[PDB]
Amino acid sequence: DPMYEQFLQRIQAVRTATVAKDISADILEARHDYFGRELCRALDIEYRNNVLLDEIILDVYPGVNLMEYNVPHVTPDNYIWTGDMLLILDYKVSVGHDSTEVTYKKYTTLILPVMQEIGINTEICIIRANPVTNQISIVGEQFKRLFPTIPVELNFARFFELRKMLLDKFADDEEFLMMI
Ligand SMILES: COC(=O)/C(O)=C/C(=O)C1(Cc2ccc(Cl)cc2)CCN(Cc2ccccc2)CC1
Ligand SMILES: [Mn+2]
Ligand SMILES: [Mn+2]
Repeated sequence: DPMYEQFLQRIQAVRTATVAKDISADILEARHDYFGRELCRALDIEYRNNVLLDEIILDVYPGVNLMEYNVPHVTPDNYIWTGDMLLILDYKVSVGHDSTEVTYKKYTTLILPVMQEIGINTEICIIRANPVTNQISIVGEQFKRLFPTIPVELNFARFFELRKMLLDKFADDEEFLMMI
């Protein structure tokens, strides 16, 4: 596994709490990106990670004139354009709901106004995987209608092993326990 080994190499050679912080972060993001690929694979939809809203608009409505609109330059993880509806997908990997609400509020408030003016029928989807129990939670009714079952085989254990090593290595470093 080239990704585990590169994290491992970094956890082995890290000496300072600020570079440790970055490794923690990098882990949680690769754990997010891992779920995105597995999710998109199981549904057989295009995999993307951070698409600029302006780019999403132009794929779905080529004739648009961006300048005539105030488009917030958000980058949702992904989207599905069915031809009559746009599903804005963001991935999450969390035991709690707090990251989902924060993102749901952010995309509902910033993306939906401009999509209504442009006239594109849009829904905000947030798909979360609990990394401990592998259970998925979906916010988005049209998404649940298109994907009633999600047949993923998720295994987050290697990410947890790597971060636990990092947390143990810095268990007596007050500077790091604050940063996390
Ligand atoms: C899970 O959903 C998110 O939280 C998310 O997908 C965020 C991202 O894409 C960024 C990378 C990332 C970080 C941590 C984790 Cl664990 C997973 C992915 C990259 C884009 N970046 C937009 C941004 C940047 C600065 C301030 C405000 C927004 C956010 C982090
Ligand atoms: Mn993202
Ligand atoms: Mn995401």
